Amino acid sequence: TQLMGERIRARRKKLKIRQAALGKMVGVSNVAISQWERSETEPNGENLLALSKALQCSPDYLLKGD
Amino acid sequence: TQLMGERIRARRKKLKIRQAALGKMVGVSNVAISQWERSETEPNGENLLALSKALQCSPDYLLKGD
DNA sequence: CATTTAAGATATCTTAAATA
DNA sequence: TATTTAAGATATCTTAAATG
Repeated sequence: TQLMGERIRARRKKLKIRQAALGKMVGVSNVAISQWERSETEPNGENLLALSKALQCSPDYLLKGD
Repeated sequence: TQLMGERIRARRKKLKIRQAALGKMVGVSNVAISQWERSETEPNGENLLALSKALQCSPDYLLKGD
């Protein structure tokens, strides 16, 4: 029952960086990162790809795990 | 420069399928496909990944090309 | 100080009508 | 009849305020 938001936060925690720092890498605000982690919203196409690169994983892993 | 929508339409033409057929494959309406092709909107995260699979290419190719 | 909540503008969809 | 346009619901973002 793992949500994409939980995978996003776990990968950020692995990097040990703040939401604002991850936001800067992706091109969005720290608030957008927070909304994605809490599963309030999901990243759009371009942001999902940028986020996957910053977190060093595939977009599929974030979307549905593995 | 070439827009993502143009790469989407060209790729669809290659597979020889109608917009409605691609929509069924991705899980959206034929109108959504029309909007992406004309650059009226861009696919969201889940939809871009499903679209890349239906068109047999990477999300990166659709987004930025070569 | 990092994050979440609040308020608000634009983006992304759906269905019905219009167009080629 | 394939695709585009129009209207409208709601998702995805923004910056400021509040909370931990």
